[PDB]
Amino acid sequence: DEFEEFPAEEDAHVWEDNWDDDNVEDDFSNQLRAELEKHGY
Amino acid sequence: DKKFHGILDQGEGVLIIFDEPPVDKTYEAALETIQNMSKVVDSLYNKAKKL
Amino acid sequence: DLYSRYKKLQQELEFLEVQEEYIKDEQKNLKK
Amino acid sequence: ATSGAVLQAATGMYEQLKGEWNRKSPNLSKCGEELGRLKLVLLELNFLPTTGTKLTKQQLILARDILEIGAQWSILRKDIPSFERYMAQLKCYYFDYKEQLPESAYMHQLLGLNLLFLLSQNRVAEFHTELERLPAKDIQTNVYIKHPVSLEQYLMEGSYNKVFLAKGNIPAESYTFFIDILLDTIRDEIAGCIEKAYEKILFTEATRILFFNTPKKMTDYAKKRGWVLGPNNYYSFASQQQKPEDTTIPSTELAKQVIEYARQLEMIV
Amino acid sequence: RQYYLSKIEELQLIVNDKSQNLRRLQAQRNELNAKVRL
Amino acid sequence: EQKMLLNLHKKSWMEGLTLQDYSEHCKHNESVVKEMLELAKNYNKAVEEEDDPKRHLEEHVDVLMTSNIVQCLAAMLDTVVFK
Amino acid sequence: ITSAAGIISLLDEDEPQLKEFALHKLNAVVNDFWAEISESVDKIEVLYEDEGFRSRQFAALVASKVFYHLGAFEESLNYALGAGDLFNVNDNSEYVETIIAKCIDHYTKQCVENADLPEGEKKPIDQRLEGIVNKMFQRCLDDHKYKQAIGIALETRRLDVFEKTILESNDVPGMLAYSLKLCMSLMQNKQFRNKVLRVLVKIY
Amino acid sequence: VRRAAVESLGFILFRTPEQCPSVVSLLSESYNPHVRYGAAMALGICCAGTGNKEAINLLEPMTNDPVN
Amino acid sequence: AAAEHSQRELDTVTLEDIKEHVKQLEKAVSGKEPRFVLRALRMLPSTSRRLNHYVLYKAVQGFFTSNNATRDFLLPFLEEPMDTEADLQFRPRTGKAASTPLLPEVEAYLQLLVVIFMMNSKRYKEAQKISDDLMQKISTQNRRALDLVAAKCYYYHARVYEFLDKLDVVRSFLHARLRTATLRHDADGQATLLNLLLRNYLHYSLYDQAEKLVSKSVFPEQANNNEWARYLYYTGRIKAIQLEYSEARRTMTNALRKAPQHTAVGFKQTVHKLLIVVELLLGEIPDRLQFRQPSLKRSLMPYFLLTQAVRTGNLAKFNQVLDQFGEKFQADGTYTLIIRLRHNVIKTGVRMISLSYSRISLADIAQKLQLDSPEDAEFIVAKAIRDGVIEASINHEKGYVQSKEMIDIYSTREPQLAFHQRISFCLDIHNMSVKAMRFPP
Amino acid sequence: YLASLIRSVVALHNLINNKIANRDAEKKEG
Repeated sequence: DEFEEFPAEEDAHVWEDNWDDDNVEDDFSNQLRAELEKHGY
Repeated sequence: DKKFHGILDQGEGVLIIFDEPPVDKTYEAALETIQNMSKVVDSLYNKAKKL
Repeated sequence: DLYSRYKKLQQELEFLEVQEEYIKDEQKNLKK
Repeated sequence: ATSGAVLQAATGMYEQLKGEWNRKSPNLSKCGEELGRLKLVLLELNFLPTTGTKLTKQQLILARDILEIGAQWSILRKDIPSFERYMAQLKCYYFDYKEQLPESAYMHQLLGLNLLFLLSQNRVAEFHTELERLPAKDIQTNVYIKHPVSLEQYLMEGSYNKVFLAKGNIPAESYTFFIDILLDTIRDEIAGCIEKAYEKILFTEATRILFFNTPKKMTDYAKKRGWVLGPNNYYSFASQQQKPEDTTIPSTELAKQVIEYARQLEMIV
Repeated sequence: RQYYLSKIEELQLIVNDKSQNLRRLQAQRNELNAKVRL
Repeated sequence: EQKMLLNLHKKSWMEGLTLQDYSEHCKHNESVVKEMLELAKNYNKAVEEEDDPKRHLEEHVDVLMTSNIVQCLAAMLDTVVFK
Repeated sequence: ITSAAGIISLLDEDEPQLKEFALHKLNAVVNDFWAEISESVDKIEVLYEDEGFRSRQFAALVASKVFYHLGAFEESLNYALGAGDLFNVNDNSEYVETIIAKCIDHYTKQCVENADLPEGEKKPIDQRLEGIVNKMFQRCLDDHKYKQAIGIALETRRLDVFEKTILESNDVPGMLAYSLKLCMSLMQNKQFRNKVLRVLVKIY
Repeated sequence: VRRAAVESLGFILFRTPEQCPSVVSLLSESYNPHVRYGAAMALGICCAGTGNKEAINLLEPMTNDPVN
Repeated sequence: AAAEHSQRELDTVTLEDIKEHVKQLEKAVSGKEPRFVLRALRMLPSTSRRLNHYVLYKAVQGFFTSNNATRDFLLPFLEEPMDTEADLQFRPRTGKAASTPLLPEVEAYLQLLVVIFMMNSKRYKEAQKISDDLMQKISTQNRRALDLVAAKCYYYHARVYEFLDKLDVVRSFLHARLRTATLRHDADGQATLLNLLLRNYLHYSLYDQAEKLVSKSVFPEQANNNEWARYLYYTGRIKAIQLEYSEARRTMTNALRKAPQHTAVGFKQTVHKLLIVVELLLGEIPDRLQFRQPSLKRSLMPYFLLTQAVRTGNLAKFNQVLDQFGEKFQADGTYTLIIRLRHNVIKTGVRMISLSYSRISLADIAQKLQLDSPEDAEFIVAKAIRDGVIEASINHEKGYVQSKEMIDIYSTREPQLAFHQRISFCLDIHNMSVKAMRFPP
Repeated sequence: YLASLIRSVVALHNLINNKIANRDAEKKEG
């Protein structure tokens, strides 16, 4: 019972990727270094 | 480490204590039965292929 | 003909309803 | 012959109505009477395809423009029913005969008014349906359609201030009337948000909230809506939300549900 | 004339479903009676 | 004499509105649900290996449903009646 | 295209000719746009409610068609019967067939009720209902074989049209015996049996 | 009284013998034998002498009933 | 050539298949059950392929053959094989079987084969005449089983007018046929006709008309899961356009759940697109897996970019994806909804703030949502609270937004209501399963 | 709810078995 009325119109990774993976940000080491030097002084 | 039951309230400074309600065995067995008839429904999906 | 068919159908429907009611009653009695 | 004579007579009454309307003071009563008689002669002429004969294109044009002038006349009397009936009547001429008749700017105006009409009546769903009706290009290209779209978009993100400041971006007074009605509607919407969201409201900051330049314009709502004033001039809405149904067990309804369970379990069927 | 056709049609469908239900009820009763007799 | 012999085993009116021990009802539910779990395991094994768990499961379901429904309805009647 | 139903607003006017034209157009276009006129409801009904309106019958017909499209035949029958002449006498459309079927069902139920209590207590029947019923009778009589009008009549008592059917051309009197068979096979009312038998013996 | 109530089926349905085996198709298999006897008598009464071969079919195994 | 011989072999196995289908139709006619008809039309799509000109020629020369006008109508519309050596006389009807007129089921099925084959040959005008003749023949027939078959051809009829790009010369006819089915109390025909009419309405953008009808008409529950899915998708589109976003999301989720597993790639893609758009309108980030499915990866990739842009809060990215792929949305019929989301993005941020924090002040909300002024933040949060997206209240006295404290739901009546719905569904399922039981005589 | 689900699944299994049985009988008749 196919629905032919509606026409049926690289990154080949197997693991499930969560939305946060797409979010861009600096490395955690950089963030930790920045926070450490901010709170150090 | 699942030692003496209680939660610390750092906001005011307290460690509450309670009696750790058991687990309600009925609900756990209900979940197990739900899984079991999920398996039974998959088995019936294996059947019913004979129209 | 057509009226005969209509009356046949009415009578058969009523008879089937009577049989179904009796079956429900007898199922209850059999359960008891 | 007779149909041609009726068409020529209709052209004459349209000419008289146009002479009355294009004047800076388009007298409401005479224009309305002429428009009604034009409605009659249009019923005589046609209002549906029906016959397969090629209807005169000029006849469709003059019918459309008569309906446009009637729609523009309706707002002068501030009569909503006349505006909506003219709108719905000329919708057929706009859509059915699009492939044959041109599109003067006027319709866009009326179209925008129609959309803004719904903003005046808080009929936002009808506004979005009608927006879907229009072609995608005219949504953002034409100003007459752009203004109601932008106003609704500002209303949809809580940008009531943006609406208030964009009030002055209207190209006609036919807009201005529905813009005023939209001001009342948006004030009512803000009042409803205040009811649902907060629990205590101060008059002084509500003055900036509701865009009222006079405290008596808020005494209007203080008697229309009848908001209860607190001990320290604090309107209280804690009587709106409340915490009911958490103290009394329905029991009876649950008893009926359990009865239905027993029935469905014990039916022979 | 369409009166009779429509009426006998609706009556035929309802009597058909009623006969099917009666057959299944007959079978259910037969199973119950077999259990009772056993 | 038929009715006044019936008066022998007839339950009193206070028995209809009485409630089974709640601490006992929970234990009964736990026990029967665990039996139903074992029965569901057996039923899955039997149905999968086909191409009497069913009757036992149906009996346990009848017991559970009648007990819980009766207790719930008695609770509602008692809550409405005595206030 | 006719993709809009703004003609309903013409009913909101006050002049009569506007309402007449709107009702005629709606009746012409009921079969397609019943979704919109389903919200008009009262605006049409008051047109029939007012006695002084010139074309209340057209409004009644339009409302009956709209209700039939909605499916609430219990009011479609009332609004169709309220309208006269052009309401159903055309006997051409499927809507007309449905309306005549339902109204004659109402008629036969009412006839059964009247036969139950014929001591003056019998409820009255609208003369329009009787008119459409016997118009259907005459149409199925002069149309084809008369073995259907006889059955409808004996369903709705109506011994007059029974006698008319048997006393008309009736092809051959053999169908009369067929009727006798019905009178002894597919009816359980002894009170009706007496009248049917008396009619039969008179015809004999 | 159950026997008489079932036997009344023949008196109620002799005019239409076709319907009689349909209802009594299963009255003939009750748990109590009195209802079975009533079913048999109703079957005998309703259809008078018709070679139905359906009432005969129903009575074929019943004549082997353990009850006398 | 042996290739033509193998083609003849598959052709005659298709002949056996259609013979089995017409046998099932006749068994349904003589068995007082319409389920055999449903099974025949279930096997119908499978045999809609594997056919050619000679298959249908041998079909129409095996059945019919009563010298009726049907032969004069369907034979000229298709080609004929030559004097083949394998002149195997395929005659399912022998003598009296061929003498009696064909049942409406079998003639309707074979005429349906003609119209679908003609469509597969992509000459729509030729199939138009055969469809019109088919539905002239079946219009007068009042057979209950035929309605099932009628239902199917109904759909096919609308289908062919999709390739004729008219969709309007038949709208009144579909309205009348739907009304006839409604007075016939039919289930399948009414449902499929409602679905086709809704599709026509949305193809011509008459959303108000569709909303009016779905408010008036009632979709039969006892219908095909496929027709149920189509109706749910159309209703979800209606509610999304009508701003009833939550109900639209629920309806489209149900439609996706009732999709034919993996059979309709295009329908699932469209449903996923619309569901993603409406869920974004609600302020909820959709499931990521939707974008990584093998069949829906490229189709939803522009929607992946849209979701990333709105979640990141970068309105510039939103405008950019509008510029490049937004035109595709117009082909997908979602542009207006995408503009609504462009102007409703901030709702997602407000929902995120409500989810994370519990007493966040207005100034902090404005800072975290890029809002210029705290008063604008107050307006936005109040509107979001009123519109059923947030569960907070703003203490305007000192300007903090306190969320409604979470109460133990298990101590409330909500679990009882959920269990009541579940129990009612389970009992209804048991009643339906036991109700038929299909014990044959 | 658990008992009702158990009963519904049992009824569905019984209906599947009955449909399989009647189809088996129908196909074995020929």
